[PDB]
Amino acid sequence: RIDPYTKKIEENTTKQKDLTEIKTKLLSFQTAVSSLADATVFAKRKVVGSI
Repeated sequence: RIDPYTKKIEENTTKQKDLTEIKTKLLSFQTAVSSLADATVFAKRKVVGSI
């Protein structure tokens, strides 16, 4: 009577674990992209010449 309930519970839990993992990965990637999307960050200047 109650085995299918357990099985579906385990299925959903596994699905949720996997979704959480891929969510963390997607968030890290979005962090990277949002950090390095503004090209204006490359305002650095370097001093060279005949020194």
